[PDB]
Amino acid sequence: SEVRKVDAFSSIEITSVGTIHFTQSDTYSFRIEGREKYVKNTETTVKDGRLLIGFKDGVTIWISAPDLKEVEFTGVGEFNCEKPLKLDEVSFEVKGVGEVNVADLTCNVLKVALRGVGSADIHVVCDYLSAQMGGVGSVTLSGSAGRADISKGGIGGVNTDNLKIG
Repeated sequence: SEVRKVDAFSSIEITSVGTIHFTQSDTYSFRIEGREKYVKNTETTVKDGRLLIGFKDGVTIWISAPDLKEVEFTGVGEFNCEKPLKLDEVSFEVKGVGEVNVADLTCNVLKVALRGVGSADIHVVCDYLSAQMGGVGSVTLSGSAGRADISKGGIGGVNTDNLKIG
């Protein structure tokens, strides 16, 4: 289990392979675990408040930050947040092969785009919710949304059976 010093970030982009566990906290923190050859080949950089996780040339990553605006899952793996999350506007994009699991989100605006292969399973209380599943997989939404704009152009399904409108 390696700890890395990282600059303040409010967005996360992962282009390599790995499981991310996110915790909302006033303290920024980055911890990585796995085989030494994969941990040493995992590059982390913060540019203009965006945390970039990629290859230098499967790890488990624990991240904490007070705010989260964008999650761009360009690579392969999972993005998990099981603890309560209170945000303003947050967007989740699965372009690669990914899985987004958010157990307890409160926000103004939620944006979800499953462009690649995978799934998004989110429990949310929000004012506006936007979801699109153009790829191959499924989006499962539960909780409540004041307004919801949902489309499913791809292969799979969008499940909103337990999502309250209003």
